Formats: sequence, structure tokens, C-alpha cells
Amino acid sequence: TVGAVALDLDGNLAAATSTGGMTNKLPGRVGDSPLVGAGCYANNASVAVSCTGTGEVFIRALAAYDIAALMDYGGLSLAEACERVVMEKLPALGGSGGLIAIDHEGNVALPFNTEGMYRAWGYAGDTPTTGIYRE
Amino acid sequence: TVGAVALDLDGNLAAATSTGGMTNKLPGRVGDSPLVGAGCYANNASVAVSCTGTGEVFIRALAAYDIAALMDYGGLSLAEACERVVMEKLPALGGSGGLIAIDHEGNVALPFNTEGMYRAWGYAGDTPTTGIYRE
Amino acid sequence: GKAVIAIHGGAGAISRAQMSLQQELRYIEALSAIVETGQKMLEAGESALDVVTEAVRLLEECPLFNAGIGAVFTRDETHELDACVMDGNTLKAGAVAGVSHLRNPVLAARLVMEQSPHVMMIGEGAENFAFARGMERVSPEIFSTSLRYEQLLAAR
Amino acid sequence: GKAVIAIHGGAGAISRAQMSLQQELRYIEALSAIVETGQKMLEAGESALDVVTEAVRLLEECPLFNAGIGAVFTRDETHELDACVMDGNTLKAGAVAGVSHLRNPVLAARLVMEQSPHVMMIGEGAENFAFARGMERVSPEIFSTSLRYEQLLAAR
Ligand SMILES: [Cl-]
Ligand SMILES: [Cl-]
Ligand SMILES: [Cl-]
Ligand SMILES: [Cl-]
Ligand SMILES: [Cl-]
Ligand SMILES: [Cl-]
Ligand SMILES: [Cl-]
Ligand SMILES: [Cl-]
Ligand SMILES: [Cl-]
Ligand code: NA
Ligand code: NA
Repeated sequence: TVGAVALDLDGNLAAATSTGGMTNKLPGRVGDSPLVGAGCYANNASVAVSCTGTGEVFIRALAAYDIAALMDYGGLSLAEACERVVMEKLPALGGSGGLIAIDHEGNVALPFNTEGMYRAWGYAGDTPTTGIYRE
Repeated sequence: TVGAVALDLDGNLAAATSTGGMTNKLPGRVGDSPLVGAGCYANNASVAVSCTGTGEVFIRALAAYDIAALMDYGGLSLAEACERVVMEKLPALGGSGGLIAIDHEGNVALPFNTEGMYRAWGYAGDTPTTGIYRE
Repeated sequence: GKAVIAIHGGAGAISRAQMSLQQELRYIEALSAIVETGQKMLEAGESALDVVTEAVRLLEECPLFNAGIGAVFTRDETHELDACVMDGNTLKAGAVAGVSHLRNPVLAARLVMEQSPHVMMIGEGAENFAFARGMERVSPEIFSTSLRYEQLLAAR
Repeated sequence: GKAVIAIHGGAGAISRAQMSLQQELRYIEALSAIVETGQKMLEAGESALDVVTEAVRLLEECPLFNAGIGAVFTRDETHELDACVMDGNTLKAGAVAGVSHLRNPVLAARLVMEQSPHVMMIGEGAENFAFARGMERVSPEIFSTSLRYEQLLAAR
């Protein structure tokens, strides 16, 4: 699975996710990636999110939308919402993975509960940061 | 589209939704009905929900899960959450339809913004109620 | 206790001006029969999961409602059926989309939840999975009704 | 407020002990190139929607990442691809699932959002929808790599 999130100069947010799924999946299986609110979500009022991991749990937990709702309704910061979803809620359901997220103010988070997550981020006009393993 | 939600004697919630789609539908189109958090959602900690309406909007607004999130994070009552989603948010996006919902306290709601919704409900041991039109 | 069921047979396809009382009564009777079955199951201590599954199976079987038997037709004069079921106790869910050879999509959805490592299955893969688990293959025309076919001809 | 982009190429068991720095650098270089492309687009005033679409297209094209070229294999040694795009400004979204004959699922997803009233299309219907609108049909072996095939063979 791969993905991207962004905040543009007009203040608009967007998210995209794409995948081949999981190795040896049953033909016809659909994971979180193509499901709005599960593997991909964007709303100018809150956040843009793209997920990766054990798809089934991200669907059951509506991971991407949950970040948005925790911020919007719960008043949590992007960091707090990410901590709750990725480090607490997903593991409790037996889910492994992570996500990338940008909120409407330009805060960025790349939480994951796995050994690694291929990732990168950068502000326009600045040098980007890359990563594979745990911070 | 059809659906059911229930709270049992053990305090468990469940939801189900099923549909044939739309007359003259473009083959391969998927509405909210089979999508967790859009047309069907259940969680013992909040609510069970089954939806019916303009599929696209129920997906974009994650209607079923939004009821749950508004209650869980926003502190809204079931009634308040249903009003918010069905009478305000869905129409704002050009959606029409309704849903049925039962919360973990046993409150039941059957909101709809259309001229009608085929529906029925009943508490265990009581006489059931049916409805087609508004009022 | 607090046990309770609600069901629906769809919103938006209802117009008082275009309906008769006998038609309305048929819908009332259909809804009443299904909700009463669900209530009885709840009263007997059956699970919410089994209750919503049976209620939706009955709504599928009922030709009055656009699910299972009585499904609307697509542009190609076919039926493409979708369903989902979710258990609030385990947070497990099962769903199928785009199936045409399974009589009861809600039962297929439950099969995905209970007998696969997945939440959602689509199309022929979903069908093959169900068949392998012993669910019967049906002819795609079993869902067809003249009422819905005439609606397709009109829509065209 | 500053424009910004983040990308990912998947989360999982990535073992440093089994890797060399030069092996790691191939992923680092790939990620940097794509993020830099996105940054430049943002700096130039391109829309968030166009930036995420292009970044994901590039991630699809890369064989290092499991999307598009380099997709994992199903149990039957086939490729079935899924993608979604969502515009936070309009709350519109487009998605495809279970496609095998479209080179860039994210572009097909974007096509659903922009050239149809729908959000989600699956399988053959999604493919036909795209083909009717100028998107080219490909054979799924274009996505196959020995690396992912060995992983399937090993998973067996
Ligand atoms: Cl709101
Ligand atoms: Cl109406
Ligand atoms: Cl009469
Ligand atoms: Cl049969
Ligand atoms: Cl008939
Ligand atoms: Cl891991
Ligand atoms: Cl070196
Ligand atoms: Cl091509
Ligand atoms: Cl290769
Ligand atoms: Na039916
Ligand atoms: Na790729």
C-alpha cells in the first residue's frame, strides 16, 4: 500500500491511497485502501489521512475518519488523535500498521505501530525528511 | 435497500444492511450499503446503525459511523446525533434518505429526510410500531 | 430489560399521491411480520447478530423490498447485490458487494465475517468463497420480478 | 500557512538487521524523489488533489512499493488493485477496487470522482467505465515482479 496527503497554498486538503493488497489474499478481498473513512479520508475542517497495514482492522475501526472525528468532535490535536488510533485502538483490535496525516493548519504526523513504515514529508520550499524505521 | 438493528438481552448491539442497488445502475457501482461505517455499523459502546438513501453522500459523510462518533466524542444523545446527520449534514451535501439506530442504552431512532421510509420497531415484550410516511 | 429491534425497507421511493391504501396495507403487514419475528427472537434470548441476520434475510426474501428477491435491475438487465453485517460485541464485520449468484447476500456477508480472515469480498471471488463454504449457487434470474423490470423499462 | 506533503510506501516488518545501508538508500532515494516532486508542485501553486494524485501515481509506478507496478499477488497468482482519492474541499471522493487491467488505479479513482456521480466502482464495471473514457487497457502481468512472486511462493 502507498499513499499521499497534502495541504496546498489555498488551504485545501486531499488524500490518496493505492495498493495491491496483502500477499496470498483470497481473490475478491477488499481492504481499507479504497474505502472512504477507512484507508483514505480528507476534510478541510480537520485532516487528510492515508493508511497502511492490516486492512481489516482499519475498516472495522474506521481509522482515517476516526482521526478526523477525534479532532473535530473530541478537540484532540493531530498528535493526540494519531496516538490514540494507531498506538492504542488499532493494537487493541489486533491491527498492525500506520498512517500519514496533515491537519488544516499544516501539522503533520506519521504514526505507525510496526517495525517500519516507508515514509517522507516536507514543507513547500524546504528540504524533506525521509524515514523507514522507528524514530 | 433494507436493514435491521437490534439490542439483545445480553446487551449486545448488531446491524445489517442489504440492497439491490438502483434501477438502471451503472454496473460495478457500489453505494453505502456494504461499506462499514457508511451504510452499516455496530459497536456495543455506542450504537448500531443501518442506512438507506443516496449512497454517495452516505459514503462521503460516513453516516453510520458519524452517528457513533458524535455520541462517543461529541457527547450528543442518539436523537441529537440523528438530527445532526440526517436533517443537517446529509442534505447539506445533497443527500436524501434516512437510517435506523439503537444505542447501548436502548434508545431507538428512525430518522429520515424523505417523504417516506418503510420502517418498524418494537421493544421486547411490547407491541411493535410500523410506519411509511412522516409524523 | 432494554432489548429492542428496528427494521427498514428503504427510504425515498415512497409517494403518497402515487400509492393506494391496499398497497400501503401490504407494506405494513410485511413490516409487521418481520419485526414480530425479530421481537420474538429477542424475547427468547437469541443474539442481536442472529436477529438482524434473520430480519434482513426475511426482507431479502420479501419481493416488496429492493434486496434479494425483488432487487432492482442494473443498466444491463442484471442484478448486482450488496450487504453488510456488523457485530457490536467483537467489532467484527462481513460484507459482500456485486454478487449475483447468492440468494441471500446478508448470509454471504455473515459467512465472510465468520469463515474468512476478511471483512469485505466482492464479485466472483466473493461467490467462489461462498460456494467453497457450501453456500448454494442460484441462477441470477431468481431475483427478477416484473414490477422491477417494468421500472427498468420506464427508467430507460 | 505553509503548504506541505507527506507520503508513505507501506508499514510492516522492515528489518534493519537483514538490510544494508545501500539497500535502505534505494528506498530513501525513491521516497525523496517523489516527495520532492510533490513539494515543487505545491510551491508552484498546484492543488492538493493534483499533488496527492501524482505522488500516488509515482508510488504506483515504482516497483519497490506494493501498488501498481510491484503489487503483491493473490492466492491465485493474480493481481487485484484498489485505490481511493478524496478532495477535502468538496468532500468528493473516487475509488476503485478489484481492478486488474488499469495501470494506475489512483488515476482510475480520480476519474470516478470527476467524470461520474459515483464514489466507488469495482471490477469489470470500473474497468469498462474507465476504458469508455480513454483510459488504456493493460494486461496484469505488467505489475508482476520476481520479488513479490518469491514472497507468494514463500508464503505458501
Ligand atoms: Cl458535525
Ligand atoms: Cl422523498
Ligand atoms: Cl381500500
Ligand atoms: Cl435457492
Ligand atoms: Cl414477478
Ligand atoms: Cl511489524
Ligand atoms: Cl555504504
Ligand atoms: Cl496504460
Ligand atoms: Cl522482476
Ligand atoms: Na426482497
Ligand atoms: Na509500485
